[PDB]
Order: sequence, then structure tokens, then C-alpha cells
Amino acid sequence: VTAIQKVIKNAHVHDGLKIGIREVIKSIESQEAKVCFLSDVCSEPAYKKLITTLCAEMVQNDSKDLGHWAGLFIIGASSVAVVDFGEDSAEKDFLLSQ
Repeated sequence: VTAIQKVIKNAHVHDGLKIGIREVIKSIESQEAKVCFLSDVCSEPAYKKLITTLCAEMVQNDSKDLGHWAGLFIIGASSVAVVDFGEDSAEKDFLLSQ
């Protein structure tokens, strides 16, 4: 769980985070979103279904936590989509391997 925060920070630093539903969807529909952090605790789980199917063609808990991790200082995030990353080594070699 602590291996995600670093990645998010790196993404923030090097400009490429599609944060919040529609943007995430757009990123997915095209070869840009290289990893998708979504959530479990939602409403309707229709969102979740949409995400999963799109991925198929990480999961994780809660929205507030995601918002905190994302650039909001804190409105509900729902889903994040990372492009570019911006660095290597340390805790990216863990999470990716896992």
C-alpha cells in the first residue's frame, strides 16, 4: 500500500495523472493509461464494473484515501489513471513485480 504513494508523487512531479472518472475513462480508451488505481467502496458498483471491463478488454479500498493521495488539499476521487510515471527504482520495482 505504501508503494503506490511514491508512484503517485512521481506522476504528480512529471505531469500525467488523469484523476476522476471521465478523464480516467478517456485515458483508458487509447494506449496511454499504463496502470489504473480504482476503488472498492463506491455506489452502484457500475463504475467498478466499467473499470474492470476496460482493464480486461489494482482495486484498493475507499475514495477519500485516493483523494488524499491525489492532488487535493479533499473531494472524493473514485478513480485515478497514471501515465508517464517519471522515475524508477526503490518501490516501483516492488509493486510492478507484484
